[PDB]
Amino acid sequence: ERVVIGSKPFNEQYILANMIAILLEENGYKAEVKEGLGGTLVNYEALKRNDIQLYVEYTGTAYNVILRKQPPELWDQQYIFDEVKKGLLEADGVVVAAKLGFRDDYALAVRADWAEENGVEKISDLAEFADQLVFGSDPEFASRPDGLPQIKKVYGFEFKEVKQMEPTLMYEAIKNKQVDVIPAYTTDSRVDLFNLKILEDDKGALPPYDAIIIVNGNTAKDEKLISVLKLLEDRIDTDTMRALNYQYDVEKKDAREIAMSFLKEQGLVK
Repeated sequence: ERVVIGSKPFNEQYILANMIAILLEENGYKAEVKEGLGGTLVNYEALKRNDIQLYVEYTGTAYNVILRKQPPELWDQQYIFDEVKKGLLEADGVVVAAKLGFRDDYALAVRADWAEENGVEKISDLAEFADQLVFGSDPEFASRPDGLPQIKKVYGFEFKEVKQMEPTLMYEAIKNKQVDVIPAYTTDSRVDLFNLKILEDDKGALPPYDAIIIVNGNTAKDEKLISVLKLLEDRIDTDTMRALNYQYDVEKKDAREIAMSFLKEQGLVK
């Protein structure tokens, strides 16, 4: 019957899940979006359970949070993709249906004037100031293996204080000085708007986060359903995701409207 689509609680997740729901519905499936079902592992366990049949995950997240693989020497796009696609399949029967075409990385962002004034443009530079800095995390970055724990492993420091909040509130919080550092999402143009400087990950702590549609094993045997999903393969580059996200967060357009209008524009619907 219905193909239920999971989502983590932020812009592109609501947009992409809705975009997949409209496509599936144009091709004769009933679809339902569970917006903001929970974080990565709540969604992944839902997926395993078949409470949802697919959602949009990221290679680095799959690699580190879901599969708990050990970080390699150097992060390599293709290596992480292949290890994720093999590891999801072999471990849980989960299938990468599609690579959407964009990357949505975690990247440490500070207020741009603050880093102008203090001579800071890499993460290893934050070491001198970390004990003075308030980190405003999204719901996951603080505790997950590739987050603050990885910053401590590689860079050797931790922050004065850590606050946790919904992902979309990070941007306001660092604009309004309630926090001083955030794990910004690189597909969020509020990084440019609010005059933040994403810092260089100079020791290569963080993996690439390439966006993928993942589908549970049983849903993936439906070859039609998979071919509908592949209509989105390499269809949204990073710039396009940023612009679509901009529409949602800044211009406050509805997620579904954004998705439908993208899909009309691409010749995929109507």
